[PDB]
Amino acid sequence: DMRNELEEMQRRADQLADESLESTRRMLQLVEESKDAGIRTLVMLDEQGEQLERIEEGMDQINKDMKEAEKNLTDLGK
Amino acid sequence: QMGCKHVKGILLYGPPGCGKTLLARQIGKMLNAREPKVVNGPEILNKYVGESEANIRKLFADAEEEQRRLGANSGLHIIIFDE
Ligand SMILES: Nc1ncnc2c1ncn2[C@@H]1O[C@H](COP(=O)(O)OP(=O)(O)OP(=O)(O)O)[C@@H](O)[C@H]1O
Repeated sequence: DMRNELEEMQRRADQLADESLESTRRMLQLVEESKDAGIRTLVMLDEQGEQLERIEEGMDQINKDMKEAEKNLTDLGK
Repeated sequence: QMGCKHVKGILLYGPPGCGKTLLARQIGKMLNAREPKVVNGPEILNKYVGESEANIRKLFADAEEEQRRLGANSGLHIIIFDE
């Protein structure tokens, strides 16, 4: 009558982490810095676009003025 | 000069209700040192793998650090294992 039976106990392997808290924090800090740099680039790019738009009008005005002056001088000369 | 090594463990036993816990707590009160660390026995076991050993080593971490810091002129640390 040496017929034995058993029961079982369970253990849980550690969840997936303990490497997600050293590279993670550095990743977040770098992401924040990149976000700030992107915001600054946004602002600078908008300012540059405004300045180019401003330049356009003066360019067109000088072109028109020179063309009209040349035509007038030619007309009077002949 | 003699250079003998001190004792580092005591085992109290006897029938129930004879003063073991009372004697231990009174001895703890007598000594002037860091507040003695008390373990209740079944409180070390954890379901995650490897955490029981970490819990055990957390008991001796402070004593080892103090012994390293001061050397042979360090204080005495008392540990009580109930049950
Ligand atoms: N020698 C004693 N003098 C005074 N009180 C005592 C003495 N021995 C036991 N007692 C009283 O017995 C009670 C319980 O004693 P204690 O807690 O030491 O039991 P124990 O030895 O730890 O028992 P167990 O085996 O259940 O852990 C306390 O109220 C304590 O005052």
